[PDB]
Amino acid sequence: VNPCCYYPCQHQGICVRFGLDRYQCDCTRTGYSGPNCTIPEIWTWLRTTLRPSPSFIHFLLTHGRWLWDFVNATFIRDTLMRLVLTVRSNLIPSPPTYNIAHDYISWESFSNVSYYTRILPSVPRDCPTPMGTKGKKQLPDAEFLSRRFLLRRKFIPDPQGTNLMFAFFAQHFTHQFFKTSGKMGPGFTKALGHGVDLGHIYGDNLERQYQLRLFKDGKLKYQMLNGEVYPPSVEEAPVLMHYPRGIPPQSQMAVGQEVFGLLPGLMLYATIWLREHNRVCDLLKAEHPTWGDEQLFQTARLILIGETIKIVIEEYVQQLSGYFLQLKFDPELLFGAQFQYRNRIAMEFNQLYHWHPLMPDSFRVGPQDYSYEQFLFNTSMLVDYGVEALVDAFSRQPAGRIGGGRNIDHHILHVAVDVIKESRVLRLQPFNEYRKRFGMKPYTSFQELTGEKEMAAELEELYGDIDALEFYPGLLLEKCHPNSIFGESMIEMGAPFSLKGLLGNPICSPEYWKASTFGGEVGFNLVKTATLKKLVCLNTKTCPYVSFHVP
Amino acid sequence: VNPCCYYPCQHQGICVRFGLDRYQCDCTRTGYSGPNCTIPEIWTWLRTTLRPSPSFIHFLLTHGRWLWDFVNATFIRDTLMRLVLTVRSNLIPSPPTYNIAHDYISWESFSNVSYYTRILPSVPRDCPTPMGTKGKKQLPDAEFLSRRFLLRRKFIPDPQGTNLMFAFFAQHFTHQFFKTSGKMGPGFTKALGHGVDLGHIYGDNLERQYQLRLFKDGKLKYQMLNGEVYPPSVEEAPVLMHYPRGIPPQSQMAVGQEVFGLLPGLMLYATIWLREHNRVCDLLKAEHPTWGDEQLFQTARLILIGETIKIVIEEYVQQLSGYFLQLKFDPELLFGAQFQYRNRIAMEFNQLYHWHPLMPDSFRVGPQDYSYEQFLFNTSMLVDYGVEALVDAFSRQPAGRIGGGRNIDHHILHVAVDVIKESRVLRLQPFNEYRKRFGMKPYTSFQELTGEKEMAAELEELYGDIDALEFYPGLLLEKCHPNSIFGESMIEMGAPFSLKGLLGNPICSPEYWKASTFGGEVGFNLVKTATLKKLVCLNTKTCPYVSFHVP
Ligand code: HEM
Ligand code: HEM
Ligand SMILES: *[C@@H]1O[C@H](CO)[C@@H](O[C@@H]2O[C@H](CO)[C@@H](O)[C@H](O)[C@H]2NC(C)=O)[C@H](O)[C@H]1NC(C)=O
Ligand SMILES: *[C@@H]1O[C@H](CO)[C@@H](O[C@@H]2O[C@H](CO)[C@@H](O)[C@H](O)[C@H]2NC(C)=O)[C@H](O)[C@H]1NC(C)=O
Ligand SMILES: COc1ccc2c(c1)c(CC(=O)O)c(C)n2C(=O)c1ccc(I)cc1
Ligand SMILES: COc1ccc2c(c1)c(CC(=O)O)c(C)n2C(=O)c1ccc(I)cc1
Ligand SMILES: *[C@@H]1O[C@H](CO)[C@@H](O)[C@H](O)[C@H]1NC(C)=O
Ligand SMILES: *[C@@H]1O[C@H](CO)[C@@H](O)[C@H](O)[C@H]1NC(C)=O
Ligand SMILES: *[C@@H]1O[C@H](CO)[C@@H](O)[C@H](O)[C@H]1NC(C)=O
Ligand SMILES: *[C@@H]1O[C@H](CO)[C@@H](O)[C@H](O)[C@H]1NC(C)=O
Repeated sequence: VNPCCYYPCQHQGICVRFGLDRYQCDCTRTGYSGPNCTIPEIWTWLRTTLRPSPSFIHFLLTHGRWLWDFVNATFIRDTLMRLVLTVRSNLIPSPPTYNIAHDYISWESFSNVSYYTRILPSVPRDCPTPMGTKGKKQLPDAEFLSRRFLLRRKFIPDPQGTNLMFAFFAQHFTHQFFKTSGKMGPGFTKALGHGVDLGHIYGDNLERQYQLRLFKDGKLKYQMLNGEVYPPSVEEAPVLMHYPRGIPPQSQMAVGQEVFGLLPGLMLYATIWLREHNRVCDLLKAEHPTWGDEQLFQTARLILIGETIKIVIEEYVQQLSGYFLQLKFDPELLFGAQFQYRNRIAMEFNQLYHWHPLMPDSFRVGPQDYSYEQFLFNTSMLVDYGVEALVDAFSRQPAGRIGGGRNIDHHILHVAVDVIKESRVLRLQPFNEYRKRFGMKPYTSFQELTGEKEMAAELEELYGDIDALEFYPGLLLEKCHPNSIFGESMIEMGAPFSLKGLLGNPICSPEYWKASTFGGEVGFNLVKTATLKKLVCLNTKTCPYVSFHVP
Repeated sequence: VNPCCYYPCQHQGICVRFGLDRYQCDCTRTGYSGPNCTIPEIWTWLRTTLRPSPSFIHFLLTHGRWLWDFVNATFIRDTLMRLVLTVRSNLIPSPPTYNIAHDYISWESFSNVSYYTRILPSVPRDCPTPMGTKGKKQLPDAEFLSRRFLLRRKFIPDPQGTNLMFAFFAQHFTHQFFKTSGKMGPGFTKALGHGVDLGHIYGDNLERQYQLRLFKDGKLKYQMLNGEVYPPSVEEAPVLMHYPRGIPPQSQMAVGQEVFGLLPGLMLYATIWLREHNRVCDLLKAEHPTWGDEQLFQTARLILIGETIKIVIEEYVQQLSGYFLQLKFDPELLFGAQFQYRNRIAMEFNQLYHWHPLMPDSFRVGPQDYSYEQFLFNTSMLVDYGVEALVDAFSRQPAGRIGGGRNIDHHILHVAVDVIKESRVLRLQPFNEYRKRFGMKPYTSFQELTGEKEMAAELEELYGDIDALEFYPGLLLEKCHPNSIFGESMIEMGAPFSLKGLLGNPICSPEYWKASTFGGEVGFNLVKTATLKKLVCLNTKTCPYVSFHVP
């Protein structure tokens, strides 16, 4: 049997096969020696024997508001943050390593950008069981597993206060770097860019950007409806969109992310940003009468990438974590560090981010309470209500807890079924292995993963071994932190991929982080002071309650 | 007039335009302050007031063989080298900055890999003269300039001892990262990869690699002629090659770099590497009976990339420089440094590397002395003579000096004409500006550039200003160092682009520099001990005189 199915090599050592029955662990620079990379170095030993749990820490960061307030005002706000940045990032390899096709380093992996990368190689196709050595030869029926432990029975709202404004924000932002090529199969992405390139606004390819562009003042095309600015129609900007058969071009808004037409929340955010891009164009032209379309356009896009990275980090993250520590977005905290301004979307990351439980049972817009069947392909709700109305609405309605179990609405429960299935095609390693990869202790029993006995008992008879518990289910069934949106793993696997992905954008490099990159101090400050409220309000007649937190 | 035409901003500060008549220099992190980035910081001041000339240094490195021998044996061989690596590289920006289309940072520049990048933005299209502010409104006729100062009158052999083996090596290796898209125009490359990806062996695209591949044991296809291994025929591997009309497929060797069929030297090296790739496949399979085609193939290619980087660095560079200091290729000297494992071929670099003077007057193969007209599209010379014969020949025949003037053979003198012309389309800045970019003092007169009065006097009446002397001519007409192949600028602009380009390959990163990346200690050592002699000799029945130095 393939010795590597035993996952012999610890601490990131690489299991290389040799001969017909041998294997060797490459423990290069792992901090351990030995046949399985298990004997630590004196420093490695200390470093770990002194690492307080991710649990201990999540305690502190969510406690002592008073003590934090002070720290937040001291220089220490930078110091911590930096540490977080450096440390968190180390967990993610760069340049990237494996892909659906190669469980080894290779020029093709490194250069063929159509593949999502992956942190751990697949479960060798020649192992006894689907997960390697443990568990049953057959895995739990995805469908069943989904109805038993993920089907929302009673809506559990998120204790942190997260609202649909955040939910839709997350949905929008993620679909600019998560864009699986249905034509190529799982493992393949259409979002070459692998990051915050804002391609969900400008298009994932030149042709499409040129379609969406006004080619005047750096402006993005658009249309006026009710005296308000909205994305142009597919008639004006003949771009490919995914609207159900039967809807005319003149009723479809062209936007960049073909999929965005199937949900007002999505098309709401697409409108705020289009508005914002054209707004910045004006600020620029005023300053640089000499510039042309391209430069106004290119510089506009760099300012928005910056805005996005800031909001995404100081308001979007902040809310999620729940910490008292003022996460500061400052590309300079990294200038002294050894960091690689490069990123590549990992398949693990596309999964761990599939937070469908967030969606509510119905969508309340004032006295009006719309059903999924009334929300889903509603070409009229946005123009009808207008930005402000929806922004206030989503900002007020709570979104559901993400971790815990049985909280995904039946309407989209199929998506979770597909995710589990894809996981298997991708041949992802077991949850417990990823635990270790991200520096955590693997679970010893189902009752420790879930904080109880009922589900644990059944997961046990389904999986057989805790060491056979799959990635996604493991992520959504594990116990939440105190009054959290989710638990450990999400966070300990989530932030890494999720910070490296941001700080690793080229604009955060010393080479690009210059006022001139943004057209001068004005563009630069736009970036430096971006804010959710400013983003909405500087682009709306009135300024509604706008937050990632429910009032 | 465009204020930026005056190249106002010093020390890499960025000239941003404002209003109709203003401009601002972005001196961010330049080490200088002031409206033009001219007032240094106390440290910057010291650092430069104490920098011994590139001339002073090139003296030392080429002198004191005895003192060097010791240093070479001390730990200092690493220490220096490191310094060279770090320092040299800093001169080159990463992530990349401008391109033919954008004289500003931009997402498109950063992501559209079809463009060659450039270190200095173009000469604004709205400047008084072609070079900005100085010189004449009309530039010297390329053709004339070429016949007057570059046309080889009497063959000047290179004083360093360089032979055609080196010449062809340079030619081969460069055409894997220099591959201008004739269909797209100047500024565009077909070599996405921008570096040592060995695509001149495997193809610049998947389709073509699959054509060249045996799909057995990781082997590359091939054919036996005279009991010897040679690249397959276009009949066997239906791949696109550039052979003159009238030559049948059965007489064309398919190789990866379409252009390689027009010169035995080129097809000589293509044969040595194909041989080498298949040789390593065997070493691998033996070790890993369990592996398949892909993995043998992928791992083979990583070993060759490594071999190439080593030879290219310890034998190929060493020869050029002329230094006594043992350049050591060790990716680890950089593990402590802040380095970006990323590269992008600059247009300046495609020019500065256009060393056509190297080619001799005739090609001597034993008693036989072939003319260009007998060498150029000679489909039979390689199979006729075989690897060894040619390798001995080229290793024995000296190549001509590269710097100095009037040493390019008439047969290919057109190429220099085109280079000067392309330079102008690309709107490259003046030679003197690049001097400064790469930390050198700009020339004050033509007589200082050339080491004399005759050519200097005429270049002067042609250009008008030394500050209008173009890049390429400036590079090939400047005075050579003592008994050197070329001079300062070549070297002070050459090594940077040329080292960053190597150490910046992903395999040199801590992430990939592991024995497992190469299939174990065996592949790893193959890399670690690669050598020109081993490369040829382990792939030939007999081992001829093989060197980059003439006997
Ligand atoms: C109205 C509620 C929502 C609906 C209709 C929905 C539906 C879907 C569907 C159909 C898939 C594709 C997989 C498949 O079923 O074949 C998907 C993928 C995705 N969704 Fe949603 N989703 C919702 C909200 C969100 C939210 C709030 C997030 C959280 C950011 C999110 C994250 C994801 C991710 C990461 C993917 C993968 C993207 C890719 O594979 O390219 N979705 N969603
Ligand atoms: C038998 C002698 C040689 C011939 C026939 C030759 C010919 C050419 C020609 C035709 C061009 C293209 C530009 C044009 O004319 O439109 C070219 C480009 C090039 N050659 Fe050679 N060359 C020779 C040797 C070499 C050598 C020894 C080097 C040095 C490495 C070299 C370096 C270059 C470079 C850098 C380019 C640009 C590649 C690109 O634009 O893609 N060539 N050569
Ligand atoms: C990136 O990798 C994918 C997968 O190898 C390549 O796509 C396949 O390429 C081969 C040869 O062109 C085809 O036979 C397959 O049908 C292709 N598609 C799929 C979905 O496998 C793709 O060509 C590579 N892209 C680049 C730019 O190298
Ligand atoms: C990279 O940039 C080049 C130049 O912009 C793009 O090529 C041009 O693209 C437009 C739109 O497709 C065409 O009208 C031109 O004819 C294209 N060719 C040339 C030579 O200009 C190219 O499409 C870009 N590539 C990517 C992958 O973005
Ligand atoms: C201050 O830097 C950051 C930046 C982002 C961070 C965090 C810290 C933390 C916690 C921490 O690292 O402190 C989480 C929760 N983050 C996320 O945005 C996240 C990403 C993906 C997923 I799935 C879940 C969460
Ligand atoms: C030890 O690291 C290196 C590596 C490469 C080096 C050098 C040093 C030097 C000199 C130096 O930097 O010491 C030159 C001459 N190099 C070149 O290969 C070169 C590249 C392009 C061109 I055009 C001309 C020369
Ligand atoms: C290495 O791991 C394998 C598989 O778990 C195990 O059988 C072997 O005993 C281990 N060797 C050591 C020294 O831990
Ligand atoms: C779309 O939303 C509007 C509210 O703006 C509602 O009146 C309309 O009925 C919805 N359309 C569908 C098909 O549910
Ligand atoms: C800046 O450079 C411009 C153009 O060379 C020059 O006219 C001006 O005097 C300079 N200003 C200073 C303070 O050097
Ligand atoms: C090709 O080279 C051979 C020497 O191997 C020579 O005899 C032959 O004439 C050459 N062909 C041409 C067309 O010059």
